[PDB]
Amino acid sequence: QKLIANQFNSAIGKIQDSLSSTPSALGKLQDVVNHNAQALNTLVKQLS
Amino acid sequence: KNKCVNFNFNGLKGTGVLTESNKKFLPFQQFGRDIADTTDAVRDPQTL
Repeated sequence: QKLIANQFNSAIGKIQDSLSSTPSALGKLQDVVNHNAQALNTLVKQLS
Repeated sequence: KNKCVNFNFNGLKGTGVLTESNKKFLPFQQFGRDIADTTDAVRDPQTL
């Protein structure tokens, strides 16, 4: 039980660090936001 | 100024509210344009 608890705690801490240090993890949500903004801005530019 | 009026500047017809601007226009520049290339700022006659 103690070994499993220690492994779980270490894994959770390591996931926190990996998310804090990897910028491309949130790429899907960032791409959703970017796609919406780009489509709306292109629609705005099209008026010219 | 500061009221919704329909203006006319040397044939530039439009409707909007006129306020002061901090756009440091160049002496040869007369009016500005936004991203959609619609008129955004204008230099009025008889007052510069």
